[PDB]
Amino acid sequence: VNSFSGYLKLTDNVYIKNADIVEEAKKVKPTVVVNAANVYLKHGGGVAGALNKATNNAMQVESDDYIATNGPLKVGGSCVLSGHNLAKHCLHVVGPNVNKGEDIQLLKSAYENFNQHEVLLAPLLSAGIFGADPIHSLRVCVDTVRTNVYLAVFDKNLYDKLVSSFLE
Ligand SMILES: CC(C)[C@H](Nc1ncnc2[nH]c(-c3ccc4cncn4c3)cc12)c1ccc2c(c1)S(=O)(=O)CCC2
Repeated sequence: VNSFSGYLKLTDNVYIKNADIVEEAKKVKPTVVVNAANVYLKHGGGVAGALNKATNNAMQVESDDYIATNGPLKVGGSCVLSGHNLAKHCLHVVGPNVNKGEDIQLLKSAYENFNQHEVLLAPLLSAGIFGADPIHSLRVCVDTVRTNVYLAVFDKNLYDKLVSSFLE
């Protein structure tokens, strides 16, 4: 029902909250939840692991069937699959993993996938163990996405740093 609450409004279409994306998906039941995926859709850890565990592995089984028939995605690409019990759809988006030497310029392409959906619940792409500068990821989101994006960032110090940096 896209009933988001407790978000700071950064711009006319970008919102942010200190929260676990899985708990937000359970509360809101959004039309679209974004997964911070990798090209073979192996949802073992981080955000992807948390979303998969909350579907009791249904997301991993569906992703394996997709990969068997279609092969891996490309960095900057995306795939709409079922949202299972968390949302109507899950938009699996592959941002660059700069810790594994992938090109940071593809982060704009990764965020461009969001523009196909009027409203989305999403994590901060390529942050955490993917190694992108999270302040830069927030700026790319703000400059690229025109649809309504509700960012859930599950770390108080990072959330505070992002808000302070944006408001400078
Ligand atoms: C910067 C981080 C604070 C942020 N983390 C998160 N942001 C939003 N919701 C989250 N839930 C959990 C979580 C993790 C275990 C777990 C176990 N039971 C419940 N859980 C929930 C983590 C998480 C973040 C954002 C983007 C990326 C990553 C991490 S990554 O390291 O997975 C690589 C892909 C890109």
